Amino acid sequence: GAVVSTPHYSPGLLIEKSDAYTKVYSRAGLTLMWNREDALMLELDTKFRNHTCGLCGDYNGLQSYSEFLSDGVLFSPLEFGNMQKINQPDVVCEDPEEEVAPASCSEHRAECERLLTAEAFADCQDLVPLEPYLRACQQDRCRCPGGDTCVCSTVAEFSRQCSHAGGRPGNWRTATLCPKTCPG
Amino acid sequence: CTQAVCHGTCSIYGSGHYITFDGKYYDFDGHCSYVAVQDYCGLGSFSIITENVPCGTTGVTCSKAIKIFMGRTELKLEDKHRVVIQRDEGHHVAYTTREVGQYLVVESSTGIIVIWDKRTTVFIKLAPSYKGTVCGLCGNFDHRSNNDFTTRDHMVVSSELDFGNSWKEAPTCPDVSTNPE
Ligand SMILES: *[C@@H]1O[C@H](CO)[C@@H](O[C@@H]2O[C@H](CO)[C@@H](O)[C@H](O)[C@H]2NC(C)=O)[C@H](O)[C@H]1NC(C)=O
Ligand SMILES: *[C@@H]1O[C@H](CO)[C@@H](O)[C@H](O)[C@H]1NC(C)=O
Ligand SMILES: [Ca+2]
Ligand SMILES: [Ca+2]
Repeated sequence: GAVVSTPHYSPGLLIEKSDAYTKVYSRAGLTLMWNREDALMLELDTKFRNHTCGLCGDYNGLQSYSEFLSDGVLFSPLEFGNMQKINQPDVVCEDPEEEVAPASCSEHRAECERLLTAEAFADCQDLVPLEPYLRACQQDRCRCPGGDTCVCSTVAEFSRQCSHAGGRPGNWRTATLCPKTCPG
Repeated sequence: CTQAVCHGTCSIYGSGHYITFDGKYYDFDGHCSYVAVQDYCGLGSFSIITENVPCGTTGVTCSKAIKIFMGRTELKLEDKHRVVIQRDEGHHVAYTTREVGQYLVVESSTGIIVIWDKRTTVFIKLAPSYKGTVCGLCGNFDHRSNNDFTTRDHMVVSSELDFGNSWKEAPTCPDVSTNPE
């Protein structure tokens, strides 16, 4: 209930604010990091295995086992997300309905593969995979026409998963490929 | 009397009370991380940091955590226990942690001794090889106490609040503009 001046150093909880991210470091084995628009990532230690229950799945280590196939029925990602909702006791908020199944956007696989496997991402091809983050690049090209503001939040996420396992990416942002400005 | 040179002691105790290595008592109620002792003074081998948080509602602060940096080893005294953070690969400056009465006592082979009552009181002791080679909120240990208020930019001021506000660790921490009563 009180506004904190950052950094905040209480002996179980560190809350600090850069120009880019807001970090929260807890002794319970939790680390949150959020640029203040859209990207949110969480890190838990190996103590919480078989206990987590959020929209991030459980933390058993098994690929798609108990998140989507609970009792033999395969849950779609739209009905997996509506199960994770929180009821607020004043506001009624409508769940998003099933859109009609679009075409699998395979006419832009050449552009996502050329862009994301550039020379700047050399020492992370063995750390993080290619197939999930290129699949997510498929919808960002055909659901976001015109300006390129959806394709450079996925390769910006590829260069954050690169630099979290331990690797070091290079500079890919040119003057025509999603530039960023800072004063001085 | 015989003329040998003894160890020197800095104190941090209660709601923001200090005694420097040369014996100067002052009060500073800051809310940030502060340099207590270091020898990175204008290259260096240790650093001891104190983490002062508000304890009460009146605006006074007390010390609740100690971070000890020795080379590349980082200890941390927090929640009535010592925690080892980042033990280096093959250097490992020889330290020792044991419990003597109600206090926890860290000692180092290089001459650095930290004594902690597990709440708010800290005693730092340095071997007499560190004469005139340290700085921070504990002074500079040269047996002359009218220069213990040297700031981070090597300026002797007369204020308790211009000296103590210059040893904060983060630039976005606020300045203490008065001492509470
Ligand atoms: C008490 O001080 C002596 C003097 O420095 C320490 O002896 C040093 O120990 C380290 C390794 O433990 C050696 O590398 C140094 O060469 C020693 N110094 C001398 C002059 O020989 C001793 O370790 C300290 N006591 C404790 C318990 O740490
Ligand atoms: C549950 O047990 C451990 C952690 O408690 C975990 O490594 C393991 O994979 C889990 N097994 C199953 C069947 O969920
Ligand atoms: Ca699973
Ligand atoms: Ca002095």
